[PDB]
Amino acid sequence: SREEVESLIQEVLEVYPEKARKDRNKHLAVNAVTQSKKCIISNKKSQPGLMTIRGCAYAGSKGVVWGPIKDMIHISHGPVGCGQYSRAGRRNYYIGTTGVNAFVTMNFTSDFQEKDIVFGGDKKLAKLIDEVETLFPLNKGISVQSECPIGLIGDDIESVSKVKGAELSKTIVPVRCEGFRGVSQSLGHHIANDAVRDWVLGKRDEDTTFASTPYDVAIIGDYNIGGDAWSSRILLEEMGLRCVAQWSGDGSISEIELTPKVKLNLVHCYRSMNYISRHMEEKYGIPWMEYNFFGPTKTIESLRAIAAKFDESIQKKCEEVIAKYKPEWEAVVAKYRPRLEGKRVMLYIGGLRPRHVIGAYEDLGMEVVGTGYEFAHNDDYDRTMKEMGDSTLLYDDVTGYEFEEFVKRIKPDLIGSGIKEKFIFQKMGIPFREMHSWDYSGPYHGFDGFAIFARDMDMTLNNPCWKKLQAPWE
Amino acid sequence: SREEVESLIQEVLEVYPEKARKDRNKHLAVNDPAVTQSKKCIISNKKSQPGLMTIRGCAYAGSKGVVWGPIKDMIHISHGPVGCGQYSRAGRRNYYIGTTGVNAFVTMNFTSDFQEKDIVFGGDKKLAKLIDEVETLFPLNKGISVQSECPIGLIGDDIESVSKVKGAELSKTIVPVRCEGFRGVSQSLGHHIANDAVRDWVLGKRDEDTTFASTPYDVAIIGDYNIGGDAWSSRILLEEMGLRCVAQWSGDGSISEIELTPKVKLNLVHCYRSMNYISRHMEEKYGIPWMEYNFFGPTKTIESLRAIAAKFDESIQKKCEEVIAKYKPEWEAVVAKYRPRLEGKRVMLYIGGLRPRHVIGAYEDLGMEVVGTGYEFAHNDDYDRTMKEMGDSTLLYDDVTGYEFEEFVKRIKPDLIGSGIKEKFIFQKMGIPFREMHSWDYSGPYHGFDGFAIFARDMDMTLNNPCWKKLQAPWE
Amino acid sequence: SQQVDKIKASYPLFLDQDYKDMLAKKRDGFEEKYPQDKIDEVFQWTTTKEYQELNFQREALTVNPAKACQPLGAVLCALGFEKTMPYVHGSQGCVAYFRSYFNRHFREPVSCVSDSMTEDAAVFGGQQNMKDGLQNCKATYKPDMIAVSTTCMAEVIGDDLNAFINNSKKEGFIPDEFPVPFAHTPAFVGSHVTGWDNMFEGIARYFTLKSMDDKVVGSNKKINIVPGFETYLGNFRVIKRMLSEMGVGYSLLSDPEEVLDTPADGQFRMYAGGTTQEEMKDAPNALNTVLLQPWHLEKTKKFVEGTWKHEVPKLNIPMGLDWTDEFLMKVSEISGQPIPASLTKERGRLVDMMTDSHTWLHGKRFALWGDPDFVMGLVKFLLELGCEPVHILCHNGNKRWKKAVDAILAASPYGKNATVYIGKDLWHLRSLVFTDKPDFMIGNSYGKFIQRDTLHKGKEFEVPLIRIGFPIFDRHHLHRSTTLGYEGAMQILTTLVNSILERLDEETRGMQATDYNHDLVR
Amino acid sequence: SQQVDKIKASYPLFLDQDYKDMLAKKRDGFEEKYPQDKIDEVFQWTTTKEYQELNFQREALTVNPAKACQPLGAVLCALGFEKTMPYVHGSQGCVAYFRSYFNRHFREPVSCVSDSMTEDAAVFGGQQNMKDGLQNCKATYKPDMIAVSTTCMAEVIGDDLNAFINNSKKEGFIPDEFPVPFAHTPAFVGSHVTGWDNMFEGIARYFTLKSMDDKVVGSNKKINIVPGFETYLGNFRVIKRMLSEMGVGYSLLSDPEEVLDTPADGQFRMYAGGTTQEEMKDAPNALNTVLLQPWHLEKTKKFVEGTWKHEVPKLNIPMGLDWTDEFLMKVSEISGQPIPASLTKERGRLVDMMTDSHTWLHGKRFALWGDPDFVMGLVKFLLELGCEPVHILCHNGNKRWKKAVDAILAASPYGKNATVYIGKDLWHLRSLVFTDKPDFMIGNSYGKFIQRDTLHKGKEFEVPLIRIGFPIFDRHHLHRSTTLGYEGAMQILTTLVNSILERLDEETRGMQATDYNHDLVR
Ligand code: ICS
Ligand code: ICS
Ligand SMILES: [Fe+3]
Ligand SMILES: [Fe+3]
Ligand code: NA
Ligand code: NA
Repeated sequence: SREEVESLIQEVLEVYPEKARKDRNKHLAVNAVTQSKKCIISNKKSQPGLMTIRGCAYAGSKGVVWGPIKDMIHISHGPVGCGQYSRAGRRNYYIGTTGVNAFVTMNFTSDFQEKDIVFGGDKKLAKLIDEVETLFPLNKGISVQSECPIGLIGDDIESVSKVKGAELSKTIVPVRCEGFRGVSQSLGHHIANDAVRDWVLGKRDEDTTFASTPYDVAIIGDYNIGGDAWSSRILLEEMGLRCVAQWSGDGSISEIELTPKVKLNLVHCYRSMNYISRHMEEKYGIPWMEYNFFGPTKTIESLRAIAAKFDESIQKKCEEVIAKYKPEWEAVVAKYRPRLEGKRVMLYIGGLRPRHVIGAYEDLGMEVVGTGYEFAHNDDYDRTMKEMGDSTLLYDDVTGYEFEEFVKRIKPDLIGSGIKEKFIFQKMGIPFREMHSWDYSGPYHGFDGFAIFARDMDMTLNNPCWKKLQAPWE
Repeated sequence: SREEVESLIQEVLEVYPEKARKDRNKHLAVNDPAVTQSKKCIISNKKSQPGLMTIRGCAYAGSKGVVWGPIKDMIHISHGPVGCGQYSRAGRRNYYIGTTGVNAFVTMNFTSDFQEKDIVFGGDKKLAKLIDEVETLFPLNKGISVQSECPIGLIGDDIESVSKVKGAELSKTIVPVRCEGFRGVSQSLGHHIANDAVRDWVLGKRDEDTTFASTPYDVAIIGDYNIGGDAWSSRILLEEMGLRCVAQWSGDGSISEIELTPKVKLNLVHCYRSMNYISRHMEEKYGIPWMEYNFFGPTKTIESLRAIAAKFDESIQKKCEEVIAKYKPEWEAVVAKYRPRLEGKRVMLYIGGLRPRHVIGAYEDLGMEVVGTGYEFAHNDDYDRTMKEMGDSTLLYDDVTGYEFEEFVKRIKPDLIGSGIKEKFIFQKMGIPFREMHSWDYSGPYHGFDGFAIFARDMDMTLNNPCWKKLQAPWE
Repeated sequence: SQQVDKIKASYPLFLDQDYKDMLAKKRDGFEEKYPQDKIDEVFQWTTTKEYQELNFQREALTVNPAKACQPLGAVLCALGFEKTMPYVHGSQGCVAYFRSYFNRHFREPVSCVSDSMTEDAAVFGGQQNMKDGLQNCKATYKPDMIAVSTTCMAEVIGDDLNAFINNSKKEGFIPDEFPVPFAHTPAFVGSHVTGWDNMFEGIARYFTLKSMDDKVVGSNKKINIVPGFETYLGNFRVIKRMLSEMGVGYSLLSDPEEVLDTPADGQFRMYAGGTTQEEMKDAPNALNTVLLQPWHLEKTKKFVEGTWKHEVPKLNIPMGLDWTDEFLMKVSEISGQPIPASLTKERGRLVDMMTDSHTWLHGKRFALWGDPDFVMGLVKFLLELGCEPVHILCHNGNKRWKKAVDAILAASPYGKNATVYIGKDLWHLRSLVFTDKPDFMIGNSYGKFIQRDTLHKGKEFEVPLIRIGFPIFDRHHLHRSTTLGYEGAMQILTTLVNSILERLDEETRGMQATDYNHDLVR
Repeated sequence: SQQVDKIKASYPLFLDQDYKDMLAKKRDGFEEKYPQDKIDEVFQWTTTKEYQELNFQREALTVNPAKACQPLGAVLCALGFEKTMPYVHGSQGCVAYFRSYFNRHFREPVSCVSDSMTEDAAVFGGQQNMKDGLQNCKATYKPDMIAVSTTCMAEVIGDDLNAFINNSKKEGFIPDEFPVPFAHTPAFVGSHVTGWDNMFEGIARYFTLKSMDDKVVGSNKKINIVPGFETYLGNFRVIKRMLSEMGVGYSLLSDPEEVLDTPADGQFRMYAGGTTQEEMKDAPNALNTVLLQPWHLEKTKKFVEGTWKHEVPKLNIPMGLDWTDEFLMKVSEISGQPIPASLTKERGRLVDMMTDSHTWLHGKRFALWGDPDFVMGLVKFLLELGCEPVHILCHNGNKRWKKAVDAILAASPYGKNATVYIGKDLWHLRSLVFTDKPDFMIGNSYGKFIQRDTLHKGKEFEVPLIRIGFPIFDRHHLHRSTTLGYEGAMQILTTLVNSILERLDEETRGMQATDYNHDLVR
């Protein structure tokens, strides 16, 4: 630890040319670290040719934020690649009749050909909007998720959206999330939050119809991966709150449009949703707080903090919820912590989970020896410092070579990352769990999710397959 | 070519040792219209010569397999070692309506599973124990039959005493059947043994019955085992004609139906071979007449519907013509589509005891020509009837050997062969289309008008299948 | 009625209204059938804790066995020798059954003869059947060898096969030098696998016993391979493939893969390939003899050790990862050949598939049945996969075998909820999948009626069948599959994980009800 | 809530009563959702002929495409060369998508890099991204070759790939002799298969064009084999297996079988196998070049004929019986090698399986989709099997291709009710399987949502999916299968007939209702 990590960091960097070596030195840190500014830099350009795990601003808008909105149709405006590669790849679960009143797992696209590059796609988009309205009459809004060429060729999707929106009396949201904008999916979050603000959030500011209650609340930044938000709202409503809306996991446009009515915004994913949360505080006065539903420790801390923002009845029901699920998650730790205690885990995820799931691992007696983000910011890393232990390894926008080399020396018993990393480390004999798609399992949020998370970590870490990597004859 | 068929016959016999050569010569004949004696063209119902690979089965297959098995609300005990019940388990598609394991048991395999200890001391005590265990686990069975396999008689057991003692103990029908595989020469004796077991232990159970409400049009289907639904597609037509089918033997048949058969006015015999025995007894004991009929193809079905109807009154004959006129466009559509696709093609058949002659008219209704048929276990009265169905100079073969059947095909080169499961893949590899005329190749039904459509569709899909053009590699 | 353009077969023809009313009238008029509510009550009773206890009290009645009789295996064993005609001394009905049983599983011709012993032969023996039978068979079908077994009729009356064949040679029905190996195969002893063992030993007897004086162990530098009762073509082919890859000289003793898979090129081939008589005569010169399925090759083992003087290695069936490893390591020791890079890589690819598929396999509960060696190899592989073999049924197993399997279950936490049953049948197993419901069954085609029953209680209670074993009659060409070695472990793994995923897809197909979990990616 | 010994995943956890009511209150309170009967009305409308006519009037909107973009295929093509790193000049988000797309189909690592071109490259080009990109990749991941393609951003702004790589060598970012082939792959032209063609031609260009003077056609007595966009490991392996059996010297140009199937033996291999740079340099010396999927290898074709002077044979994809025959007969003619007994027997075994299964395949109707060559080969095989390919959809096909397939359908009575659709997507196909319902679909994993839709109308209307094609995400290890040659035809036949029979068993499983046709033997 300490000098042992610092020397691992320089040792692996000696393979790079100096410009890449100098840059990547700034993105590798070991944990007076109250201030990220001061030990690691983040949210910068990726080095060319180093195999970044990052995505694009389209993935940050269409993939994560806009796609999950279930009663709207989201148009991948541009060539066929982006809509197809992201078709149903993120498990933003929802209730709906797909193709009729819900459209999350479908792929709508303008399928740019060269003719559209030459002459522009603005006329094709207007014709496409009409075809959507004839064939999918029960959609309650349309978004246009711009892919790379749209801005480069000089289209004006805002004019199409404004012209067509009036002709059809329909919500049409232009989103300028072209993949070359930004350094990652992060700017796609920001671009998508502003598109929500400008074209959707203000439609019911003067509409004071909705009957409000003092306990109205909204879940901000839960995309219902495997049902994560469903396993979270049940706890809030058992506590006596009314979840008016979830953004964007199983979210409807009406739900979003009613969010200005709530008393408190509950922010799970700070990174992707802090922008709109601050804006609703400025314009509508609604306060917002961050919370954590990963593992029993963090969930209880969050339920009691949320309840403290209301009256004694809500705080009372909070303790009733806590007492109800206490024996359930105690049985889970009693079963699984003996099988996972003392095991060390390395993580690498997007912009929240790398810090958000640490408490859950520790609830099973595991030690997070290394975490990192693809596209986090210094305020994400400030928050990471408190959660990580002394002498742990920190890495921002890690290279595949860096991540391999780090695993080789640290030798964790489990790795938590994405699909592009999974089969590398499985071949190295290290148990791997996907911390994006939950490995097609989940939910992992709340008390119901902790049981699945613990079962999933156990089944993989202790699997008999891991003792068979070496042929008995070598 | 009668001369060439007879030289083909001698040629194939030249392989055999002399005892086999003298016997097989008597079972291979060429039909001649100047002669329907049978007792002068061919011999049948004889020994199978050892070591010549007979397609025949045993008397157990003729009793448990054919007649008793299909009875759906009885449990049938394969009494003996593990083999027979297992090899016969759900092999014949005697279709039925029932809840299998609860009130129906056709597709299951009940057996005493003889160990050596049952050979030494005898299986009579084990059988009584088994009857009780059947009664505990399957309370809704309406009768039990014990199908004796090879060793039962060999070791000297008495299933008849067990059956009478346990039958009285439980006031249940328990039928001992002496169908050991070594009895007889083929499945045929199993038919006869099973018919006598029915007569002796079941048929007379309601002789003093006076409750059955009788109608003038009561009838029974005798010798239809509902292969793929053959009897259901035959019953629809008789009841549309105005008749009431009291019973069906054994296809989808219940014991109560069997017990009510003495009440009917007329016994309709499809399979003469397996069921002529009990039909004669019901005519002698109860006075019920019986007639043979044919529901293969539109020609024979219409001829049969009009002959059956003529045995009743004018109202039934009127409805007979109504049925005929109703299905007329349907089977005409089938012929218009498929006969052009099958006309002029030659068929060779080899089946069991009825179908080798019974399906000829259906092939001709699609314009095909049966150049050769044969039975595994027929008698000379089956061959007498085959002589009026078969054409001049065609080849007939009784208990044909695998070598004989192969050689015959090589010279005659039929466009289609209809036979059994052990023959199908031999001729498919020779590039000749094959259709299974036992299990209908898991298709069917083939009886009645509804069955002719399936039969015609099945012959077309196989004879004209593209796969047959590809047997020879283009570089060979 | 029929519409000519759309012919209906029995299904769904008999669902037409007129057929449905007729079937209703047939039942109500003349069937005297228990009322439906009485049928429902009893069906529910047959699924219960109670019924099972009574079900397991059975001593005399067997229902739905999971085994065949000896001469079936003797036939399959004989088909593995060159131009050999299997010959069952006894009654003809057995042979038609043996042939049909294998016809339907292999979808191929199966050549086999009887000597048609009748009622009269029961009283004075079947010696005349033997003399004429051999002579006819040799002259008609022209085999180079006739391998003789028995039906249960011949056994009980006491026909001496040895004397009968000798007298057939004495009186000139067959030449004296013509090979006629024999073996008594009583159907009331053991099962079909015992007939395989008895037949192979008889054939090994014939070509070896009197010629040992010239034999030197290991002089031919080969290893003898005895596969046992085997009905997957890929299992014969994978064993020869791995040995050739290692450069190991071997002799597969009984090899029917050619006769059970002849090409359809316009002619019928009665015989094809198989173990040559010379390979049998030279087998004592092998370094050793490996039994692929030792739990039903006990008699062969005693002869290979007693007469050939080979020290047969203690090897499990090469199923799964560890036991294929052990098979390859033992072959390497005997032959001196190293395990090549090709087989070490194939192993790593199997392990790779285990790592990619373990999240869906872990904890899955299975009921399974089959022959003793096939079953324990399936047990071991399921444990290696993280699955639980909850119901392990082997109708023709014995106590020693059950103890070896129980020891295997004890060495893995996934054997905690497992029970091994011998002498029990598929009606016993029906009770188990209702009382202690698993997720799937791994078994032969008879298991389809158990899934049938489970669905009737409810879709929630349905236990889908995964078809591995013998016989498989209701699917086409699964007899081409492989279950041994890494290749067979790869096929079993894929079948299992995809059966799980197909069932998950079925349960999450309901729109707006359960299709939130109808993931594109799994 | 959760039961510790039985944890519920998202399915069926969310079916619990408390979750059901919560989801009901969320919908009624805040979703403002259309009434259920209005949803049913619209769903039923979307299944009608009316709707289909409107669906097919689409000009701008594409829904559920059945194709990807060019650089995806360029990446796959590059992964088939020895120690080659695919490198896509453009934006990084594409590469994460390409890798994840192939990660989930192959369940394997996929190595691919980008040079992270940003908003700033829009104004001044991506030349600094090329110089630093090549240098970093070459230094960090130690490739022997870097194969360069483009994202659509790089294409629109006009980056000169040739000048950028040449200047990267001039100013010393990479060595001058370091192999850097390139190809422009605009995502707005053609589809993913076009990118494969563009990349392969670029690589063939690189190693040959400037060196043709020393080349003599046929001097290395080899045959060049170009597989095209291929995602079944067994298809690479069956081609190499048949040629080795024939004793034909060959060079598989682009062969990713090793890197897409590395063993899990404790270490991660970034590179494995692949076509060597020499096999590309020496390819002009081959007797000829056979294109395995010619309908997306036209650019390659022109270069092999224009520059290597090879007379590329007119061969269809080797799928099914006739086209494998023609493939083998043409290879025999070019190489002078005769077709061996092993391949002649394997052919007869495939024909045998056709004869054994034709009664269940005959007349069966299929809706199918995929890439052009895969589709027409599937059509051809389905016609050889007596089945009717009623709906033939190829989203990335062209007019000449459609004409070749239409000619194929016309030469067989089983193509009579068939229509070929190009430029149409899976939303079009959804309509076809409703208005003109077939029996099954043969397609990739996206087809699962069509079966979902069909089942919702009714069980009678459900069209089960048979997964053959790319990508297959919801089953494990189907990428190991084979679709080419006799072996691939044997796998397809078995898959098809058993899908038919599994559906028959499902429909005849209802006790007392339909199980009269629940035959043990089929
Ligand atoms: S939105 Fe973000 S990369 Fe906060 S873009 Fe990404 S469903 Fe990750 S760490 Mo995929 S900032 Fe969500 C995320 Fe976290 S798609 Fe999911 S797992 S909590
Ligand atoms: S009973 Fe007979 S062998 Fe008449 S034993 Fe056999 S179901 Fe055959 S020619 Mo299988 S006398 Fe029936 C018969 Fe015909 S079993 Fe079926 S087809 S009409
Ligand atoms: Fe076959
Ligand atoms: Fe893998
Ligand atoms: Na017998
Ligand atoms: Na992109």
